[PDB]
Amino acid sequence: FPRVKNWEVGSITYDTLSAQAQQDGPCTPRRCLGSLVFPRPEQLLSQARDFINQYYSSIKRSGSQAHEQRLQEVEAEVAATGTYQLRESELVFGAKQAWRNAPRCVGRIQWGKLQVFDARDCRSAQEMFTYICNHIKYATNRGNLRSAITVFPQRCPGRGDFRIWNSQLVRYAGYRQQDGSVRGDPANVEITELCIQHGWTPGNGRFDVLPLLLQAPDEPPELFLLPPELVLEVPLEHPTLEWFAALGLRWYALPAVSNMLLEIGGLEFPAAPFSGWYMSTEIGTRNLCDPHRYNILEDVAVCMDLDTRTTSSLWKDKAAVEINVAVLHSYQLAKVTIVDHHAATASFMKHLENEQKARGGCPADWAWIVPPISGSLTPVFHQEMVNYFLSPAFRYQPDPW
Amino acid sequence: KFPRVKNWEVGSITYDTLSAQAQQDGPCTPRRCLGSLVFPAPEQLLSQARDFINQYYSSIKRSGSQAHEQRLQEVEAEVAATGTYQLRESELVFGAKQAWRNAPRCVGRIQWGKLQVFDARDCRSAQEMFTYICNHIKYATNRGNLRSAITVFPQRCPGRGDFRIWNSQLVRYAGYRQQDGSVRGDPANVEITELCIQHGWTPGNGRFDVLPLLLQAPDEPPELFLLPPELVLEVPLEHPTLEWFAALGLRWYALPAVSNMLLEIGGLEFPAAPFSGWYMSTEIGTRNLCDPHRYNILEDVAVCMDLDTRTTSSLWKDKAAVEINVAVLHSYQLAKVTIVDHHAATASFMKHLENEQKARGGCPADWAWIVPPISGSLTPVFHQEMVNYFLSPAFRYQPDPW
Ligand code: HEM
Ligand code: HEM
Ligand SMILES: Cc1cc(N)nc(CCc2cc(CCCN(C)C)c(F)c(F)c2F)c1
Ligand SMILES: Cc1cc(N)nc(CCc2cc(CCCN(C)C)c(F)c(F)c2F)c1
Ligand SMILES: C[C@H](O)[C@H](O)[C@H]1CNc2nc(N)[nH]c(=O)c2N1
Ligand SMILES: C[C@H](O)[C@H](O)[C@H]1CNc2nc(N)[nH]c(=O)c2N1
Ligand SMILES: [Cl-]
Ligand SMILES: [Cl-]
Ligand SMILES: [Gd]
Ligand SMILES: [Gd]
Ligand SMILES: [Zn+2]
Repeated sequence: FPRVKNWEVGSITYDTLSAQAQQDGPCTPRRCLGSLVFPRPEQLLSQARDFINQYYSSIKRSGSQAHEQRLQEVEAEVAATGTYQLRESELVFGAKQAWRNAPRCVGRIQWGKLQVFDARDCRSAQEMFTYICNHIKYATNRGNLRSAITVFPQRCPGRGDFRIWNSQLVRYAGYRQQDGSVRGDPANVEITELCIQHGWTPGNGRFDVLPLLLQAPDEPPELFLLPPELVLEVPLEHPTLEWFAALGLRWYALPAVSNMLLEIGGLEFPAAPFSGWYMSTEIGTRNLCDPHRYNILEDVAVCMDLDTRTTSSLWKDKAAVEINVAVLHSYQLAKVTIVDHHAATASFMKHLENEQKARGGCPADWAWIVPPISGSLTPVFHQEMVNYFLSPAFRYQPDPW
Repeated sequence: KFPRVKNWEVGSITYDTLSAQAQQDGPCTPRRCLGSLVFPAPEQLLSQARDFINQYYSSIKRSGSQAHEQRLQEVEAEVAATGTYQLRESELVFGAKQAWRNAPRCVGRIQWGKLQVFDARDCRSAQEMFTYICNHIKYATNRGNLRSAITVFPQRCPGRGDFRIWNSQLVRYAGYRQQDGSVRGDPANVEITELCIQHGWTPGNGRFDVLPLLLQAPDEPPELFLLPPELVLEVPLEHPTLEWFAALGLRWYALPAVSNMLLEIGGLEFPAAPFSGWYMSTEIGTRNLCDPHRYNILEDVAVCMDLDTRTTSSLWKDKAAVEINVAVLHSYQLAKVTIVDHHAATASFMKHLENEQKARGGCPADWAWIVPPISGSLTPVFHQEMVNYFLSPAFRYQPDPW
């Protein structure tokens, strides 16, 4: 049982929940690989059994009546069919657990408040689009964002999978050049040239919302144009830097991850988009200032008349703070839900305290919980953390092409 | 099967083959990663010794030579006759540099080859220890043009207690427990402050009172030594445009000299071997001054800046911290005392990683310690996957001698 210390307060806890760690991680006694982004059949019944036990534990209902009853049914279902179906309440329970188990998510204080749309009877990419359109409408909610997941049919042998080829439901185009440089978002150059390959008339803008490439089983993807009124965006302005608006920056309201695989009780859902609301550093620090993303830092510094000729002026740090200010200001003025990294980390510390008493610990990935600016100014920096894998879970998966 | 490592800013991919040589074991398992935790027999002495001797003879292009096997035999024979062995002077220099080179938590390692090694393994007493330490401070400080150095005191050996420096650094500010339970001065130094008083030091009552040294010779109580004031170079903190900042009365010292770590070379242990370089500005401006459990000045500065401190979304904390770090950089430059900002230091560390990939096939690095505590993703090391592991020679933590 690893001892874990908080260095701001001096308090000590023990992560006994780590003792239940499932699939192995990438680290060994000889070397730590914790900073890497991607870590390098009656088994279905062992995973389903454990998940069923998880479910009845939470509702205080282990070891009586409906517990064993549900245990025999999954056995019989897998015996007769090779797989099984989750009850709607279990699907709801599994989706919230997978979020609760996500070591890289700093917003898990919200994990109990999640709206689950059950799309396991979807039949075509046409239907997907209507589902995705329903999700976006619900989650966006005129700017009062609501956490939501839409769960499409599970993987089954013999047939292809449902897949959303985009990494997010809302992404901006990345247009290559005669000279290699990119207009738009460099992170989406690949899917941009895919969408263009499947017939999408490209734009000429820095912030063109890409179409969706949606894949029903055993069929090639189909392009769908997202209804422009369904995509809520926020023009970025600064509260006092009048010229900031003239930079023409914008970002969208809804962060909806559409390329991760949801795994519950041994079942796999390769199409299960989930959405919450943004922490402001995600937009203002990573999306806008990463060198391989929009890389706007020096343009803002020039406008601020900062001395970009010496690193020790801290011009980078100054421009970054004002970009993050512009993001928070713009989203608040638009009445679109957003949370700053100070508020989010303080709530995560509360979440850790809750999870200590509820489960004996919390899987947390320090490198991803600590925000990309002002790290040691937040309480999570001074909190030791233990990282490990539990099921239900959101897993990474290969791109479908 | 060597770890593949990606840089996400550029797209580069390398393989850390050096990691396959990790001489000891860390805290992680395939079950769980503990990377974020702060604190993670003749035959076995011989095999450590043999490995270090192999390293040294490789470095001087004498691998497998007459002199190489001769040294191996000399060490085998001394361990059999005495239980231990003595390093040659050139082996100690090589081993101290390698220990720095191998330190996973040091972002300053582009400098590792430029290290001045003072051999004090002949030191006899705590009074001689104090004289060696004073000369280290004088050489390293160099009137503000700082020079990296280490002074190596006698090794742990059978029959005798250890040399120990009780202070965690050679220069440290007292922390006076008080009665709100509050601390005046540096809260990190409350324990050592109380030990100094208990050992005859007449305390002060300021926030920046330089501590005396508590020096321990083999099998003796520690002995208290005051640092000659003209050896301790300090920098008053001012801000280039916020003129009220000087009235805070803040100061920091020029020389970061870690004095409580253990230096291990070929199985030999040097419990006393203080080493010093020069500061990265975030160490002072962000950690020492802004940590809630250190001087904790952030809110006071933000109030003086007229920032709105009743809402987090004003980013008042971020804005005050940036100006504190500016103050440190400006003040050390004004004083002509070496200091490196977090952008230049992380840029130089990336070149070190590239140098090391060609030289050794990798580089042990602790991502959480390498990425600066402010502006993390604005520096190139944020975007660089790293592999953490333990090579020897090495600097190691050791328990406090009390
Ligand atoms: C509601 C407010 C939420 C906030 C403030 C939030 C915040 C964050 C942040 C900042 C990250 C870091 C990822 C990055 O840097 O790109 C993250 C990761 C993650 N979040 Fe959340 N999130 C929220 C909702 C959700 C929901 C509703 C789910 C799932 C049901 C979820 C699942 C995840 C997962 C799986 C990751 C890991 C991403 C990856 O490894 O690629 N989050 N979250
Ligand atoms: C010359 C310029 C140097 C710079 C800019 C530098 C920078 C740093 C920084 C920023 C840290 C993080 C520690 C903290 O946050 O408190 C560190 C750690 C460390 N440095 Fe360096 N350093 C330098 C010289 C040296 C030298 C000369 C040595 C040894 C000969 C050394 C060995 C170490 C070790 C062992 C650690 C780990 C300390 C610990 O974990 O307690 N450094 N360094
Ligand atoms: C629901 C949600 C709310 C929120 N507030 N934030 C996120 C963040 C997810 C995310 C994860 C990653 C990691 C890799 C991505 N996949 C394609 C490999 C990103 F890079 C990224 F930009 C990104 F937004 C999700
Ligand atoms: C030569 C050198 C140059 C430089 N630029 N920086 C350092 C910083 C070392 C350091 C390490 C730690 C880790 C904890 C171990 N200690 C408690 C025994 C500190 F806490 C600390 F304050 C501290 F300065 C050293
Ligand atoms: C190389 C490094 O692991 C990589 O840049 C990680 C670091 N921490 C992160 N943390 C978050 N939240 N998101 C990220 O994309 C990353 N990237
Ligand atoms: C708990 C956490 O590991 C701790 O605060 C670490 C994180 N990274 C650090 N990095 C550096 N350079 N110095 C530190 O003291 C720490 N502290
Ligand atoms: Cl994003
Ligand atoms: Cl320090
Ligand atoms: Gd102007
Ligand atoms: Gd002024
Ligand atoms: Zn690890």
